[PDB]
Amino acid sequence: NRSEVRGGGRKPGSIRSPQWRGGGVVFGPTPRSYSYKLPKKVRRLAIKSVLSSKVIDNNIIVLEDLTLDTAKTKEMAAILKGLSVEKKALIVTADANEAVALSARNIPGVTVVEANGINVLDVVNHEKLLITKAAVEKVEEVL
Amino acid sequence: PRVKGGTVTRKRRKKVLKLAKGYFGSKHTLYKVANQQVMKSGNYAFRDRRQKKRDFRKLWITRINAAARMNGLSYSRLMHGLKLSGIEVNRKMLADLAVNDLTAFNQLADAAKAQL
Amino acid sequence: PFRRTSKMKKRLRRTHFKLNVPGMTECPSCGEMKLSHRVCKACGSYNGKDIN
Amino acid sequence: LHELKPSEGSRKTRNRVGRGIGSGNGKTAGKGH
Amino acid sequence: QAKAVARTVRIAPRKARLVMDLIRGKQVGEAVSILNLTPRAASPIIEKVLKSAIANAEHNYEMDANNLVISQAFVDEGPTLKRFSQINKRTSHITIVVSEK
Amino acid sequence: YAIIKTGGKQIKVEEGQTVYIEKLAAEAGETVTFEDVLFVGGDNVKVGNPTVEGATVTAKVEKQGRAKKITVFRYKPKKNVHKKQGHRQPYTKVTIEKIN
Amino acid sequence: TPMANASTIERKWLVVDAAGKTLGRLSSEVAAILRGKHKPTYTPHVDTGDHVIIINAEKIELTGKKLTDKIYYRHTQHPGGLKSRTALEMRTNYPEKMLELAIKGMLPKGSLGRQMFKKLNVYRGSEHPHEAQKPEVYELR
RNA sequence: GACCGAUAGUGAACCAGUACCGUGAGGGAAAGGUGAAAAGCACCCCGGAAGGGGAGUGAAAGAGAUCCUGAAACCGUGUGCCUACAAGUAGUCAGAGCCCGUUAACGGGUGAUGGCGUGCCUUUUGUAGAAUGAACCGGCGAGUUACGAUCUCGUGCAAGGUU
RNA sequence: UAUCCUUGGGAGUCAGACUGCGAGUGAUAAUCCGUAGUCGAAAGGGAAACAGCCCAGACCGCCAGCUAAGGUCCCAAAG
RNA sequence: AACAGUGGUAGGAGAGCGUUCUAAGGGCUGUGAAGCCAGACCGGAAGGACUGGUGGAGCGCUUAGAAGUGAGAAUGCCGGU
Repeated sequence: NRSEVRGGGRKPGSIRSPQWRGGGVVFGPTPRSYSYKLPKKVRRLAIKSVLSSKVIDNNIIVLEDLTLDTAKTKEMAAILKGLSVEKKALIVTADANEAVALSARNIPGVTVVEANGINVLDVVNHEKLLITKAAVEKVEEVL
Repeated sequence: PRVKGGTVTRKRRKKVLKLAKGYFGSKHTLYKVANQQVMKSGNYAFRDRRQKKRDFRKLWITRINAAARMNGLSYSRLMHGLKLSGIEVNRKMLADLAVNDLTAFNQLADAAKAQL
Repeated sequence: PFRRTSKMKKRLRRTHFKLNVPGMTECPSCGEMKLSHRVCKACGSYNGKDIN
Repeated sequence: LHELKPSEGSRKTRNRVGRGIGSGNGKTAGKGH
Repeated sequence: QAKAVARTVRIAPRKARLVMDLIRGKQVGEAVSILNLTPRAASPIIEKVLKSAIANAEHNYEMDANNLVISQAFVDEGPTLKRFSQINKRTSHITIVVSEK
Repeated sequence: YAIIKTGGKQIKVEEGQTVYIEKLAAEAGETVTFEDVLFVGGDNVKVGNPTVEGATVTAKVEKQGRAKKITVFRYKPKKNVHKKQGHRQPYTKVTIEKIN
Repeated sequence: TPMANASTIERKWLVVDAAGKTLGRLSSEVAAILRGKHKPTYTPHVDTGDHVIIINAEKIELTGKKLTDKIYYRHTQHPGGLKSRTALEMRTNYPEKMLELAIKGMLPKGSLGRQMFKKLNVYRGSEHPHEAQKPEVYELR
């Protein structure tokens, strides 16, 4: 600022002014934070809608139980080959399947999501969604 | 963020110091006095697209007035009879571009005294 | 002064500032160029007799 | 998400002062003389 | 063609342009003999440069040291040193380009 | 050689010479023929009674486009007045054959 | 697009006698010939005029009581030293000057205003030594 | 890190609270960049040396020690066109002559000569002013941040809305 | 002939200048009651030059056409 | 499609172009990128694009949210002349 600059008080008006090169900036951005909020009614009526874009273009793909045995990332590349999904994707599983979460984190395109932690963003970016059917019954209960 | 902006000032000051290309003295290098004689040289060039519309008139009249003194008529006497008898709406330019050809002018000059 | 001078009134004040070629002749001894009416620096002789 | 076009008449460019002579309010920034 | 730059020999580059006005169109032997006949303070500096300008050509291009003539003789301002009101000490680039006729 | 006054100031046109007429429609590539011949000349058929009867000039429409970009600047002596505008003026080139 | 001449101008040579005409009445018709107003081709920056020779300048006359009234002033660069003269002495001691002074006022001012004045030739008596150009007589229209 | 990138960010990216200034309390700077590598110029030539020209190194010496890129003011040297009878906010329309060939276009550069033409910004009832301000170039340099009021717009729900 | 009410948002100015017409006045001389116009915020033509006078209102081109005030020997367009 | 209209400071309203940045995509660059210098092109303005030289590591484009602002004037400040 002009005041928190290690500057002089005497006339050389002052050696650390707005026009002076040795001084700081007049205005300038200060320690602030912008955190607004929608209503609760407008926070659960959109997660359906981005889901609703996906039922249109068959971007939803539903699987049963997300069958895994270990943490082999070679299996998931065969699974992405099996479901023929190419770019970024989603995985939603209701019970935090640890073989799923420990796998696929290194595969660059994909991500796994515990079913309560869905949000309006990752449905838009990852643009297709491998869902276990066991998680589908949960998501109507919260919304 | 912070925006320095150095690549946007010189390209805004070349295009003024290019339109001054050919002035006297310092007025094609210093930006501070090349901006005045661009803002004035667009101002004369509007004011003097109206005089060359009106100072080619004093050319064509002065040549017609000399080409009419071959037949005794002045300019006012000639144009007065050029609208009475003849129904032509000939320009004072195109009744002057034919001054070179005496035969042509003469023919049109004969009708002036026909209704005078 | 009252107002600075341009590049035109500056370069016109330097026509009567340049210097001229001094008088150079051909020594009769064994020189190439030397100021007239004087003793050469390299032979060091005058008229027709070296006085050095 | 590629072309997230906002609703028409929902946003408006913030008014500036002293950033143009023809834009308006630049000399005295619309604060009088 | 022969080139001899004297880089940052200490002379003010307006007192050195007053000596390069008679050696830009003269014959090469007829200029070196006129440099020693001048009382100019900064005359010896140019003499050395010229003498080195010939000897660059007649050794490395071998071009008949009584046929040459002086094409370009410019003097450029060089980096200055400022002392203490402030006194500048100017410098000079002197170059001479000699070619055949 | 005819003086034609079609859509603007009358112009002197001899045989075999291109001119520049204002933007009539003219369907560039086709022909056109004016109808307002004044003073077809040579044998001196005067312009008695508003344009010689029966006299036409056939022309071939050749090229349409614009002129050199005249950029009009304008400003007052004070009160922060500034105005700036470019202006390409349209034009039509026609060659000339067979004065009737 | 109109014709504008370019240094291809055949000057004639015209004799004008000032036998009983007036100063400003005869100088008002001469300075249109000098400027080239009477030619059918005429361009205001090319000087398409033509030479005139004036014979018997001392025969001129000016009306009214002007032969005692009109006083010619020629104030030099010296402040407080402005000379003055009349018009009776001017048309008698050297009547050349009176015509070429009053012509000079009616001509324009500038470069062509002093270029055109070089075409004027005013001699005394009634004889011009310019017969190698064969001028003809032109009366005042 | 929707932070800065050497006039910024701390005063300080570098032998900085240093150098300097002051008796003293105290004040308080300036200054980054060869190259992938040091391969940093064996030798020859002029010169007292500096500095050059060759030769070598290297992808580059136009990279040679304040060394990447290197703008502008300022200073130059060549070269096409004008200029030694001419009174001009220097320009602008008309305009030969002369020299040129383009992002091909009613081309480009100079312009003898004619017409018109009281700089710029701020301020005042009002400017040409001697009313104020600028030597020039370059950089930096002045209206929006959560907290409260009020209205417009957009949106959700709506006699129920909201944490 | 197309303007003016309401309500609400947002302001600016608060020493204007000069030239005329209806009552005076002042020295029936240069304030002032009224009212108009222009400039302020308005270029172009005319009055030699001219912020307030005369005519007139600039979207931008064109080497198109007639007029306003004012003008017609020459400078400078036209008897 | 015919009319009507377009001087303008204070001031009010509306429509736009640019400058850095982090990501959803899409795509050039060592056969030469930014930056720099040229140019006789394009758009109603702010401003864009293409060839040519110089440079030796990066940039950019319709699409959305933010902008430590886009300078000719401070008897501005630092540097250079």
